[PDB]
Amino acid sequence: LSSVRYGTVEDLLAFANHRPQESGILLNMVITPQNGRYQIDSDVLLIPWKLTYRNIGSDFIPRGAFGKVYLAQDIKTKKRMACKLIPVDQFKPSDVEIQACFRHENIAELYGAVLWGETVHLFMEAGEGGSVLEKLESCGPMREFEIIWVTKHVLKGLDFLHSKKVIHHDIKPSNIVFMSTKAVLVDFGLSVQMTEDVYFPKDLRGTEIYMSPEVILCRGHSTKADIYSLGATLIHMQTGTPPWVKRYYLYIIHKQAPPLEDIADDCSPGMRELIEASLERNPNHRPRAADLLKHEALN
Ligand SMILES: Nc1ncc(-c2cnc3ccccc3c2)cc1-c1n[nH]c(=S)o1
Repeated sequence: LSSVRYGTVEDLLAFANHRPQESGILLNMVITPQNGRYQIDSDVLLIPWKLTYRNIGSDFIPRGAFGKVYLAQDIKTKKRMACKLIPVDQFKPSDVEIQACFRHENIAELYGAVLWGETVHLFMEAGEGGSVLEKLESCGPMREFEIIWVTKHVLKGLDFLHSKKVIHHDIKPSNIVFMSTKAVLVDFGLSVQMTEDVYFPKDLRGTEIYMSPEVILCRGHSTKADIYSLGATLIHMQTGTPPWVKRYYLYIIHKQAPPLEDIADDCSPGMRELIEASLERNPNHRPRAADLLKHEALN
């Protein structure tokens, strides 16, 4: 590939596994190339993100160390997309694989991938309302209704991913971004598709605070790992502060689990039953995303 052209998922995945010019594969017709190119200020305009609860704007949102998300607008279709910049050295096929193959209303759609210089630009669905972490940080504890609303979206994302035998591996407030009508799941960098009933990891993956005990133990886990992470995300959404942090992490988590003490006194018995169910230590006794959607607290 020497130019930016429209292609299939198979073309995108082949490019991902594979001189000042730009090359790449566009999956959605929303991204407009002109003469096998996609240049800034000529084809796409990089607009700032709106920090709703801060009355200011931001050119980009920092995502770890080897990631920054910009807000791009296709000058032709006027379509707003998020633009994630991942350097070639730190670029993994997992960053495109799940989003290219599996499309769902509650998974941020990958529109295209463009390599320019030493960085890979991933154009995808822009959560213009921001991340669940941004709301919590700028406002504090969320209201029970907003919690129920967001969770019903995430659970519909996870039920789909787990039906495809996929473990996200990083469900946290930071990876739940939202729009006016819905919330989408982001960051598939640590994602993995299960080949068997149990997944055996080679290294510890995820964010310590939201990690399940079975993940920290490294003996074996499944899609149930995401359910615990959602429970940990829920206690952060409910209290406004992440679990463990207030009381006190790998040693503390492997011994004490779940952090049921971190659940606020204000919490409703319905939501508390949902949070406690999702945080169940035994993965076998922990509910599926499909099961939790049927819970009284959500419906
Ligand atoms: N598609 C996206 N849409 C939105 C965001 C985002 C995150 N935080 C914000 C905070 C404050 C304001 C806006 C925000 C927007 C991140 C992405 C994204 N995709 N892949 C990864 S990793 O990040």
